[PDB]
Amino acid sequence: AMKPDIYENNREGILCVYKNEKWLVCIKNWKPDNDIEGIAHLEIHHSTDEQFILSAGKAILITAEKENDKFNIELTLMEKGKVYNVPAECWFYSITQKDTKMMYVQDSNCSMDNSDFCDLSKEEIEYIQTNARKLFEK
Amino acid sequence: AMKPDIYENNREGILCVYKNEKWLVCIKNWKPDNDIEGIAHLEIHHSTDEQFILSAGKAILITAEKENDKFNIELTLMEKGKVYNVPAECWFYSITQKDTKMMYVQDSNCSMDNSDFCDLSKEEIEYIQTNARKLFEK
Repeated sequence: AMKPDIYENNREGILCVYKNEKWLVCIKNWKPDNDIEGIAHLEIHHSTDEQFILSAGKAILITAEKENDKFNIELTLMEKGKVYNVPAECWFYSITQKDTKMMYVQDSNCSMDNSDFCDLSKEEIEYIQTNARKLFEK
Repeated sequence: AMKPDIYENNREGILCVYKNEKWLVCIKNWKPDNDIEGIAHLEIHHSTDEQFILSAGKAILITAEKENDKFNIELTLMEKGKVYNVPAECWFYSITQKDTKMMYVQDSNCSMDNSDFCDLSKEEIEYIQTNARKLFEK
């Protein structure tokens, strides 16, 4: 009998583990631009929703809207056992710790042709750091 | 700023939480036909692969091939932090405990038009129960 395919990621950051012509599934470990000290930019997908599932450790999901040239920011502490969805055209990013692991699901057309990054300002980074420090412990 | 959509399942069995025209994401809790005592049939998807992610508790993924009228059975103890894929046309089912929670991803065309169930025989159920009892503790 055939076993299931079994996927893991022991590397920094993201490893895509399953892809077909419709969706993909990635396992994401800690990487510097998700560390509380390294938060510097948000991402946006113009053409796909994305779901996130926390597996190990703690994580916060930043979501934002861009108003003029400034972000209005929300922080959501992720809970193990829940699924989070960031709809297309919503800015987002993660804050994670060295032992954090999460999985995400999105459309398999993962060219950056249909996504973008944007830098956060200095006040925005400090604002996120101040509140995320606290939120990680709540 | 918009929050992410936040999904949970506190009910028995399966709750589909995210769907689009390509994929869906479900959260599955314990239900009797996944209990070690309740294992009675396997499932097969003819047209979709499916990925499984363990969130809480313990779980075993049964995979099988059908040879004549009997199943050749494999058991895989799931690990938190890994992703498991059951390709289309592979028989499978889960064995879970009352506090188990997992998520799964498959094609959003989830009619049973393209899937089937098949009963396990008496020897097959006893065989799975004997080995799964042990495997849950390894």
